Amino acid sequence: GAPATVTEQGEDITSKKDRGVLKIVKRVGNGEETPMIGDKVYVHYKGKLSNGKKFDSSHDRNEPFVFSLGKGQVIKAWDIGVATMKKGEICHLLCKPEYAYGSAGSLPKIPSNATLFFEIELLDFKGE
Ligand SMILES: C=CC[C@H](C(=O)N1CCCC[C@H]1C(=O)O[C@H](CCc1ccc(OC)c(OC)c1)c1cccc(OCC(=O)O)c1)c1cc(OC)c(OC)c(OC)c1
Ligand code: NA
Repeated sequence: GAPATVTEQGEDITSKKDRGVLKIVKRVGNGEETPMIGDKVYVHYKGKLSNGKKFDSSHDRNEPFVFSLGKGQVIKAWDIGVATMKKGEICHLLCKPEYAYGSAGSLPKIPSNATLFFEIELLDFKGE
């Protein structure tokens, strides 16, 4: 399925090249610009534990998910991965625990050492 495809074909967008954040573009966006640290980003997404459990549809097409990029308002994998997106782009993002909740997890929802998968659509972004 989609997580396996990102394992096999995904691009490693980590600084360390440790495969901790793997990406596939599923729909190409518009233009060339991608958001800078401090930009406000507006997203629709859905995600899960990579093994299918704990599905999150809270922002799948209803109210946008909003945060300021590169400020640690989200897990590291998102500050890294949403930064690479164009407006209108949809990507698949596979996130190892060191870029997500680590060995701590976020119990009971996220277990210790969990890999996460997201389908993310960047709707817009704007300067601070
Ligand atoms: C299948 C994945 C679960 C998903 C998740 O991991 N997400 C949500 C979508 C963005 C990526 C990731 C996330 O970053 O979630 C945070 C959790 C809180 C948080 C933020 C920063 C952290 O480190 C810098 C961190 O370490 C523990 C914990 C999140 C959830 C909801 C919103 C949010 O930001 C936008 C906002 O506050 O509106 C951010 C999620 C979704 C949640 O609510 C929809 C969560 O709150 C109950 C949640 O808590 C752990 C986790
Ligand atoms: Na806002």
